[PDB]
Amino acid sequence: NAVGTGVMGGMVTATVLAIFFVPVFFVVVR
Amino acid sequence: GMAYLFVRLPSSFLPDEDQGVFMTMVQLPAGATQERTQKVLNEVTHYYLTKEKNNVESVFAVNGFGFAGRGQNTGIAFVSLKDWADRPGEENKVEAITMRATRAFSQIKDAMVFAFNLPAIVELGTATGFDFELIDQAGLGHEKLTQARNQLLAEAAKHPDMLTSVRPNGLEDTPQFKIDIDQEKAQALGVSINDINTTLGAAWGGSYVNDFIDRGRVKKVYVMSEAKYRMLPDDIGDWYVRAADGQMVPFSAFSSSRWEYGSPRLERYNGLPSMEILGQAAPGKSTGEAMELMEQLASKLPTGVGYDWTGMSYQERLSGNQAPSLYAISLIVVFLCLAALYESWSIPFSVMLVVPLGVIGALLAATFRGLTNDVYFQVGLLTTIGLSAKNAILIVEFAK
Amino acid sequence: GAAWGGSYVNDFIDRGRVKKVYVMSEAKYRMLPDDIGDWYVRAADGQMVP
Amino acid sequence: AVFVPMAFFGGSTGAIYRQFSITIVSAMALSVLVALILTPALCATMLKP
Amino acid sequence: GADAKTVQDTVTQVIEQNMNGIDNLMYMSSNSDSTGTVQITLTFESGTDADIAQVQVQNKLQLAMPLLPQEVQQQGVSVEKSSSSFLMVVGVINTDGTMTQEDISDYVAANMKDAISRTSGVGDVQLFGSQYAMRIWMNPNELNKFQLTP
Amino acid sequence: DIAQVQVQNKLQLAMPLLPQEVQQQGVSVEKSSSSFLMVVGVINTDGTMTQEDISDYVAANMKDAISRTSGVGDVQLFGSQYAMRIWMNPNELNKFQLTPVDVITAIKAQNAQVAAGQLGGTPPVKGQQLNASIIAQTRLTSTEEFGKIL
Amino acid sequence: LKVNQDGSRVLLRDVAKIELGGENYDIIAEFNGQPASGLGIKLATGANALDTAAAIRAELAKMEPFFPSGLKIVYPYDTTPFVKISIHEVVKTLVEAIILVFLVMYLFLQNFRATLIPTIAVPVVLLGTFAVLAAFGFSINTLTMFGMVL
Amino acid sequence: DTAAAIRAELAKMEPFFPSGLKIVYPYDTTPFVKISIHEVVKTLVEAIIL
Repeated sequence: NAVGTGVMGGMVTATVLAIFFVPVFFVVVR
Repeated sequence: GMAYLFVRLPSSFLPDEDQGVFMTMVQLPAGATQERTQKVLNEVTHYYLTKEKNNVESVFAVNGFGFAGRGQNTGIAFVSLKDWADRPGEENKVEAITMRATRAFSQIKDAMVFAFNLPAIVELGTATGFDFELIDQAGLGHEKLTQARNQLLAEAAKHPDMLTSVRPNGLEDTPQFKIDIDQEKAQALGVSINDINTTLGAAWGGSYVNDFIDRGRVKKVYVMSEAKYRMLPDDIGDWYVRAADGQMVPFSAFSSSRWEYGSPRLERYNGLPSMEILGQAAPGKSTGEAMELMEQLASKLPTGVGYDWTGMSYQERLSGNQAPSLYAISLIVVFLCLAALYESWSIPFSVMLVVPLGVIGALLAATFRGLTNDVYFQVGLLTTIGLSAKNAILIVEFAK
Repeated sequence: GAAWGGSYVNDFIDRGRVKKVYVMSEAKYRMLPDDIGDWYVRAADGQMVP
Repeated sequence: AVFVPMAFFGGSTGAIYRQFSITIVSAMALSVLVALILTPALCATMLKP
Repeated sequence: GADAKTVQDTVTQVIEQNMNGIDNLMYMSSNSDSTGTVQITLTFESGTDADIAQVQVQNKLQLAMPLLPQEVQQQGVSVEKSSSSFLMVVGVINTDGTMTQEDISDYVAANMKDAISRTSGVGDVQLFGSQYAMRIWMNPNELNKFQLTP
Repeated sequence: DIAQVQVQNKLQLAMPLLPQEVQQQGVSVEKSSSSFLMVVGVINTDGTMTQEDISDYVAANMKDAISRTSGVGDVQLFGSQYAMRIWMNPNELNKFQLTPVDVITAIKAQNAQVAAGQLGGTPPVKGQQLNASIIAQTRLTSTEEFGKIL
Repeated sequence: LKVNQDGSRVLLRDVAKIELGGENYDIIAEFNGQPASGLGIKLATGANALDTAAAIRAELAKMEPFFPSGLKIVYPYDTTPFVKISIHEVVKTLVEAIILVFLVMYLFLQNFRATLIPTIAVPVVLLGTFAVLAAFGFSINTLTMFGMVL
Repeated sequence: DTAAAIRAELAKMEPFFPSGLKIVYPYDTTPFVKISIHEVVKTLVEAIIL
């Protein structure tokens, strides 16, 4: 549980977020 | 909020995962008898067999064998729970069962009220608070050694703000029957100081004499005298020892008695006599916080009295000393490799910025469920950092 | 031997520390040859003998 | 760089981070190499457009 | 049959004072039960040669062994690579009353343990009970009548 | 290390051959170097100490520790831990008609820990309630107790 | 023990009850109230795999045949089923995580022929992982298996 | 490290010493190593500015 949980939790908010911010804190980091 | 949720989320080592096995320890007072203790071990086996027969498969009880103490006074009880399957709801799991029992044996004449689980990983359960050792660095003794231990256990018991559950380790201090031979009054009586001792010892302590073969196996021959003639003080007299002249002489003729005090478990730490003090951190405080205090409280103690830390407080630990240094590197070398295939100094920033996004989910999920910040969460965190950078990288990459 | 060389007998606790007990005879009685005689040893019969 | 740099068995816990930090980097490099040959090889020699 | 003090002064100490020049060593935690037993424990830095250590100590002890009373030696000292935390526990019971705590143990001690304690059963084997032994239970009265001491 | 041990064991095939006086002293085997690595000295800032004293304060409180630390090999103690010295007077001895043999024999039996058992132990008469250890002679501790020997 | 004046004799039997008893009657145990004995095994520092227990049930293996009527081995306390059930319930986790991936794989690129590639790539790597592993000593552990899936 | 850890044991021994006991340090291989280094790292630095 320990393993997986943090793994999943983090993975969701890492996919539905990094998919919007990455395109940003990249453009910006110019 | 990530840092917040992160400082909020508490930490540990590894989860006490129910191992369909566990054990309860029994401990009677001073001078308690094998019979008395056994009454206790019995009250204990009854529970698991009656009020918990549903979860308990078998009990293995041992009277006269603790994790210390040893001898008629301590007991152990290896329990073997039923198959994992036949034990559904958390209700029938180890933590629950041990809990119910702890509260159960609570109502008994002797502090044994325990049972617990197998510290996550055998021998490696060195994360349950602290270990304190009091040393007798001067010519002092058991007198002053312990006499400064009650005095320390006070100062810490008084303020349960930064210290909880501070006690010693089965030192007790039960009475002792002190026999004193009146040498001359005996040397004069025609009796060797030797025949006297071997007689007092052979009779009440036992004497390993010779060996003998019992069914093609060597075994020992012991001399000790029946039980009935060594259960009570007065009995000391019943024993007669030969004299040079030729006639027996009772013990009472050449020796006096008197109850004194001693310790059934004198101990030492690195040559010097010592006394071990255990205890818990404190509700919401780490070992360190709880310790700095323990070092201070000692200072008050008489002169000669000193200290040291043993196993379960000889080191400083992870989150709070380790990870905050290595974690540096992990994302310190990240800004490297992220240049070895980018070359911008600024562009590897993008990928880096992701990291927090995943850490927020991991912390979120972590807090919602009971879960704590431990090795596995940690483990998970890194991999989470990886996957993040993964996605980021490609996006950034293809972009470039 | 006990007199001129010393003899490690028993042990004893001196301030919660085990240490040794030695038997050797004062210095003055073992600095010179002639001194060898000063020493008497018990006899079966009961009387000392130089 | 995030995995390996933990393999520093620092302390009674490195007893596990070790047991950890590697199992992955290995599994990874494997996967990286694997994903370098065979995979491209397969996905290139394998099935319809 | 020796008290914690006689067995701390007489044994524990003659064995602690003789633990010197030992490669790696974080500390030694001695005990001394009224039971007449002592049990010094030595701990070594992680990764320290389990085996070479397990031996160094079993020899620096000799520079002391001839100092322990004849009763402790005649018993025998035991040095080893502990772990302090069982790895399994087979129990032996009486399917018929023909056996007993006194018996069952001994059937074990003399036929099961010797074997299991020199196998993969590394470290040590605690035998719950005791191998038989010829016990001679003296009667002081009788002894005194016939004019004899133990 | 393995060498430092091989020799400390092939010695045993001989140890029981050395006189009882050498064994009772104790043999010492080790990984020498023959050439000090540092030398702390301890002095008397006040005359309250002396060569005889200072050493002993060390021997019994500083060396034991320093010789099982990183202080690998061995530690030479410049002086000697105290010991109870009994300086015999032949004249006196001869007067009272005694040899050093009686003096030793005396000590050996008046200064020594003797193991006596306990009250209600191991196999007890069912129904016993008390269980205490027995204490008998216990090693002397003061120059004074030794002076009273008979 | 002595030949008496009146021609008679006093035998040990006359001054002491003589029977085979334990060497010590301190420890006594029961397995569900039924008298019993047992083996309290341990480990040797940095000991081996279950191999120890693997080879504990090795010695006992052949001991069972010559046991008298009434002796039945019983197994309270045992770290084994864990390892057995700790694995199982991981290898399953690994298998499932595969069928799971094969699906997500499909649901995106309808093609039992493509979806088959990543299906051939994952196992391969895992295999190769126990390899690089052993190469560094690490063993298949109830702790190494996680990082496998993770 | 040996001497490093010799002044480790003595470290805590000093506090319970009676009046008159003062550790003193005749003979010591340490300052060498300390001054042997120093006077090399300097040599290395200088060879750089040079």
